[PDB]
Amino acid sequence: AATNILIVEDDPMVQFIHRNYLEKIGTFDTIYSSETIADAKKLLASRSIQLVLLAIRLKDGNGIDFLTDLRRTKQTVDVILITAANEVNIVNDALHLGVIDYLIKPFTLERFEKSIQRYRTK
Amino acid sequence: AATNILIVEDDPMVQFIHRNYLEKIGTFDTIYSSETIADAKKLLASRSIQLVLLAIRLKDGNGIDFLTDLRRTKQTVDVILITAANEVNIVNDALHLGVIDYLIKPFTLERFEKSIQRYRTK
Repeated sequence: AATNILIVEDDPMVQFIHRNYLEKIGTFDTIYSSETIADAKKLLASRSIQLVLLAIRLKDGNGIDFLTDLRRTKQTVDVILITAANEVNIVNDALHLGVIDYLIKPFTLERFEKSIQRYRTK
Repeated sequence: AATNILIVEDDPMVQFIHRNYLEKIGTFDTIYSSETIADAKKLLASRSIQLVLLAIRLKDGNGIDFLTDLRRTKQTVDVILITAANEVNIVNDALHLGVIDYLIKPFTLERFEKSIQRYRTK
């Protein structure tokens, strides 16, 4: 390969885990670390990077918003998300849309009324 | 007791299931049906609706896009997403963000390289 990878992740242990794993395949030369979006933006403008490993919860901002920006400016960067956030998190915490509950299909009857009683509590 | 619901789902079977399940609790007077965003919007301007059971893959557009407009217009409405779409679908199909992969934390030793292999083939 011989390609550049930027890791953007808040927790330094998981940063080390991506670092370790990428060298355990080890096709790639330079591996950059960043704990903030502000660092990541400046690193992209500094050294040319091929792929990016991005989280959603960073210290300074939201990962999904940064990716939105990254596509608007039409960056020569291939992004792959490594994140704890599920569907419910993307809608509420990342898109700020304010959904009561995210029902996954297929669903059981008990899960449906669980999602209905969540409305009543609001 | 006594509240309004609009179902917006493109397939009429799952529409009947939502209807059947809402009555199998039954806190509600009227339950409205819709197969498009267009039919839903017109109902929202028309009759009083408290909560909305919204899908993502609708006939005339994307449910997440309809939700975004619904909040930018600031509608007095309680969305509850009932959908088969995962995180990857919200990022790429619903937000068009051209992501290579989505690893849900925590990830396996091996699933990391599969996610990298999806970069190697692009």
